[PDB]
Amino acid sequence: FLDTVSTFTSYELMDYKTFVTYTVYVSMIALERPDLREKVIKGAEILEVLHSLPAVRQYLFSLYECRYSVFFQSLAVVEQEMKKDWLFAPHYRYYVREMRIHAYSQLLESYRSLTLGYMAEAFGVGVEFIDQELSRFIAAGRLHCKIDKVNEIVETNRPDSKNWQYQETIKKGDLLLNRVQKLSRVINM
Amino acid sequence: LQATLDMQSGIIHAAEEKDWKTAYSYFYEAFEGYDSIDSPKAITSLKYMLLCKIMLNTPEDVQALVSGKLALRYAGRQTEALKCVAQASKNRSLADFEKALTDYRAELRDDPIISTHLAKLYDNLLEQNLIRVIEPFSRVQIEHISSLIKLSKADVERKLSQM
Amino acid sequence: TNRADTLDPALLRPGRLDRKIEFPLPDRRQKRLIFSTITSKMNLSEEVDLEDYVARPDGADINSICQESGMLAVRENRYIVLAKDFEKAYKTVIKKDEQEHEF
Amino acid sequence: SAGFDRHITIFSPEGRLYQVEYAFKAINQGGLTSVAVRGKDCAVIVTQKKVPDKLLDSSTVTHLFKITENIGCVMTGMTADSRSQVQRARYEAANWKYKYGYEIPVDMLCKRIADISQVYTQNAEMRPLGCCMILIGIDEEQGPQVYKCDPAGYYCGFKATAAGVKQTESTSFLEKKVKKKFDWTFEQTVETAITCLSTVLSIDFKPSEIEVGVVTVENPKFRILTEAEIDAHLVALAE
Amino acid sequence: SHEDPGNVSYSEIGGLSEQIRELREVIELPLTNPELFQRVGIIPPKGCLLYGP
Amino acid sequence: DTLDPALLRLDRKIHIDLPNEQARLDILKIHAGPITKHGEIDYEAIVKLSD
Amino acid sequence: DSSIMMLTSDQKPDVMYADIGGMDIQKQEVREAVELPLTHFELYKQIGIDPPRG
Amino acid sequence: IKEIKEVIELPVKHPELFEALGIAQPKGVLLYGPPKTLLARAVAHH
Repeated sequence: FLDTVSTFTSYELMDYKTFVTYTVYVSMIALERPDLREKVIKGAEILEVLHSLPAVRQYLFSLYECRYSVFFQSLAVVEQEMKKDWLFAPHYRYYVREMRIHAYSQLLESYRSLTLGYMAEAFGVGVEFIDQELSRFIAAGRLHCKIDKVNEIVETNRPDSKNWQYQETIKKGDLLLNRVQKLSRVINM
Repeated sequence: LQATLDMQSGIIHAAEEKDWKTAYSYFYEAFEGYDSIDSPKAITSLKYMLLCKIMLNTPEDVQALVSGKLALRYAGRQTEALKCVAQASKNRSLADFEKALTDYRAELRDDPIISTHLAKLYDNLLEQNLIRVIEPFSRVQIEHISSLIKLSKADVERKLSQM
Repeated sequence: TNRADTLDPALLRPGRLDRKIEFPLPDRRQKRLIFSTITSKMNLSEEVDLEDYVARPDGADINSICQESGMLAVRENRYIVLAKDFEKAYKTVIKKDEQEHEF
Repeated sequence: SAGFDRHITIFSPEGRLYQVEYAFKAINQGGLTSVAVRGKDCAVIVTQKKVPDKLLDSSTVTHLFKITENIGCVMTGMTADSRSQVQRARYEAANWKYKYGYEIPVDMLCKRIADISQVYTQNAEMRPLGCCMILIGIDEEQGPQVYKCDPAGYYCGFKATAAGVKQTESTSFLEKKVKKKFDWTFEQTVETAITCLSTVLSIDFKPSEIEVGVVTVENPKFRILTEAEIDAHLVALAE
Repeated sequence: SHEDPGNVSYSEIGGLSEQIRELREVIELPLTNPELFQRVGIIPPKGCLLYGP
Repeated sequence: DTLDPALLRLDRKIHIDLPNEQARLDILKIHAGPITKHGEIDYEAIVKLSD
Repeated sequence: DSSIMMLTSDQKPDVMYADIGGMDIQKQEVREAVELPLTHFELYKQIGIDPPRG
Repeated sequence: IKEIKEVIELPVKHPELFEALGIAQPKGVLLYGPPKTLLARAVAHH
C-alpha cells in the first residue's frame, strides 16, 4: 500500500477512504517511528485524502509525541471499530494490546527512575489496569523492564550487545549444528 | 488571476504542505512574479511572503530573492515593516524574536498559518536550548538543567523524551 | 561555441536527438540580477543606481565592467563603489558609433 | 560581416548597409563642432573656426550660410558637399518662392533637401554627399524652428541640437542642461551655447574663433553677430 | 621565461606619461597585494591589450 | 584588429599614444644624456623639425 | 585513464541555482530537466517520456 | 523490409532456386537514405 500514486479510484477500491483505513490499520504497526513519519507525515499524498478521517490521523499524530491518554481514548475507539469491521472478527485481539506494549516500550525507554503512577494519569486511572495488564504482558514474555507496586519502578534495559547479540551465535550454531549433525549421522548411520 | 493561482500553488504547497523550501521557491516565483502588480496587490503579495520567510528559519535564497530590488520597490509602510521582517529573518534572534510577540503582532496580524510559523521556530529552539543545559556535561539534575528553560518538569520531560 | 550551424545534421534526428535543448540568449531580468551579483561583487556601498544601466544598452562585459570600475576605485584606492563607477565601466567599451544607426 | 566588401549600395546580411554608415563620419573628418539651441522666441547657432594661418583670410572662412532672408544654416563635414548642398537649398527655396508666391517654411525645405539626398542614395553611381546640415528659421503660428538634415535623408528637428565631432558629449550636456524648466531669455540661450561649447571643447578662448548666428522674433531676418557684441556676451558670461 | 634582459625602470620612453600610472594600476595592483580584494572582493582580471606602430 | 570578436571581450585596449611635442622632446632628451656634447643642442629646433 | 578521470576531488564549483550570471531559461531548463531526470526512473515513466540523452 | 528479405534471404533462404538459375547472388544494397541503423539492425536480428 506504499503506492499512493496508483490506487486513486478503481473498481477494486471499494473506497479510497477505506483504502486509508486498511492502510493505517497496518501502518500504525509496520511503520516504526522513522517509517511512521516517512509514510504518514512525509507522505502527504495520503494526507490530502486522509484529511477526511482525522480521528485515527490525530491518533497517529499523538503516536509520535506519545500521548497515552488520547492513545487510550482512540484505543478504545479503534478497538470497537475493529470489533465491527470485516476480515478481523476472529483475530483483532492482539493489535490493541500490541499498541499498548509497544508504546509502553518507548515510554519506559525514556528513563528508569520513573513510575507507572506518574503515567497512570496518561493511563487514565491506570494503576490496577496496567497492574494486571503488564503483569500478564511480561507474563506474555514482553518488554524487558522493571516495575513494582510498593516501589512502582520503570526501566531502560535489554541491550542486544550485552549477551543476546552473542547468544544468537550458539542459538543457531547449535540448532543448525545438530541439524547437520543428525543429517550427517544417517549419511553413515 | 494566474498570479494569485501560483501564489496559491505555493501556499497550498505549504497548506496541503509540499514543503517549506518548495513553498518558498514558489514564494520567489510569487516575489519575482509580482511584475507590474498593483501596490496593495503587490505590497501584501510580499506581506505573507516575508512572514513565511521570517518563518522558514532561513531565507536561504538571498542573492536572488532579497538581492532583487523588489523588496526595495514598494511604497506603503507595509513594505517598510516587511523590511524589519526580513531583517529578523536574517537574524531571528531569541534575544530579538521572542521578545517581539508584540513587535511581530501587527506582523502576527497577517500570518498565513498560525500552526507552524513560530511553532517550528520554538520547536527548534527547544533543542537549541537543550544544547546549552546539556552542552556543559552528560549527567545533570533535570531541575536546574531546566531552570534555564525555567520549567523543570512542565514540558522539558516529554520533549526531551521524544528527542 | 560561437557557432552551432555547422551541426544538427544527424545529432538532431529521430534516434540521436533524445533530449537536446538548445540554450541561446534568454529574455531579461537576468541583466538586473546579474548586476545584483556583479555590482555586489564590487562594493556599491549602500546607495548606487542599478536600473539606469539595466535599461540602457551599453554578462561577459560585467566582468570587465567591474574590472574597470573597481580597479579604478582601487586606482582611487578605496572600497566604496559609486554609481559613477558604472559610467567609468561604460565609456571604455564597445561604444563604437553611439547610439543608433539613425536610419 | 563583409565579406561583401560593401563597395556599392546594396543590402548586406543582418541587415544594414555600410555606405551610409561610412558617410556618417565624413562629418567626422571635418574636425568641427556645431550647436543649435531653441528655448523661447529666439534661436542661436554657434560654431568655431580652425584657422592656423595668418596668411589665410577670416571673412571667407564663414560656415554660416544665409539661405534666404529668414532662414539660416551652418555646415560641417567636407566643404564641397556642404557648399553644393547650400546652393541646392537656395535654388529650391527660390523655386518655392517662384511657384507658390510666398516665403518657404523651414520644414518643407528640410524635406526637399532630405528627398534630394534620398534620391542620391536610392540610385547608385553617385557619392552620397557626406555633410550634415542644421537649419534655423522663424515661422508664424509655430515660433522658431531648429532642424537637422542627415546625409542619409533622415530629417528631424528639436530643441537643443548639435552635430559634428564631439556631440555625444554635447548632447550629454544638453540632457544634463535641458532638463530644468526655466525659460530661456535669449542671453540664457547665448550663455548656454557658449558655455556648452566651452565645456565640450574646454578652451575658453578669444571672441574671434566662434561664429554666432541668431534669429529672433523681433527681427525675423537672419543675423550674424559682430566681434564687439560677441565679446560683450563672452565677458557678460565671465564671472 | 629565461631570455629576459634586465634594463631600465619605468621612466625611459615618453608619451606614456599618463600610461605609466595606467599600466601600474593593473601591473602592480595584484602584484603588490590581493588582500585589498578581501575588503572589496573583486576577482582579479588577466590583463589587457596594446597596439601602435 | 586581427583577433576574433569571440576573443576580443583584456579589460581594455591600452595604447601607447603618439609622442607629441612634450613627449617627443622628452625622449629626444633621454636619448642624448650620455653624449660628449655641450650646452649647445638646440631643443626647439629639433622639436619643430619633427612630425 | 582518460587523462581527466573526473578529477575525483571537489572540482564542484560550489554553486546554487541563481548564482549563474543570468541564464534563467537555461537555468530552470537544466535544473528540472537534469537534476531530477539524471537520478529518476519513474517520473519520466509516470508519463513514459524516455531516458534522456545529450 | 520486404526488399531486405528479397535481397538478403535470397542469399540465404533458398540457394536451390537461383543456383538452379545459375547466376551469381547479390552483395550490396547500399541501405542508404535519411539517417535506419536501429531497425536495419533489429529487423534481420530476427
